[PDB]
Amino acid sequence: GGTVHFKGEVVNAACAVDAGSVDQTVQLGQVRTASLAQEGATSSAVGFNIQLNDCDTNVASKAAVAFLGTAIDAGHTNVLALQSSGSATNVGVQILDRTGAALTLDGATFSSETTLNNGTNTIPFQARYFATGAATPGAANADATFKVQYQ
Repeated sequence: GGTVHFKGEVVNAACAVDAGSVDQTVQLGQVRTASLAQEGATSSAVGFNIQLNDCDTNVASKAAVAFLGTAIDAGHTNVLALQSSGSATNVGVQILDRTGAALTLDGATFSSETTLNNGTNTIPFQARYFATGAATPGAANADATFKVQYQ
């Protein structure tokens, strides 16, 4: 059972990041080697949310999220590498925003801007496997951190 673990920062800003959202794990399901048999193959995406509380739209009207993690290789900068352990090979984890596109993982590429209401707001995401070749079985755990940008 593969996972991706997210950790954010608790910081004073226009909103307060929810204490559940700031440290969470997403379950990606078993790695099906046959359905990830060639570069570009993807698994079925799994949803997760980053919830923001007590937002004040006089301070910021929009929010976006940037993720940081090890890119699986230079040719796939929007695919997270897996933790070492034997771990699965030729497969990593992607993070998608509401546009459906996978995000670059360098801490400076922000997701689709989301217009805030006062109070609580949810920014929805998805995670999935992305094959860089013929995947091989093994543990599939990834990690990323995130930061919220307000405008």
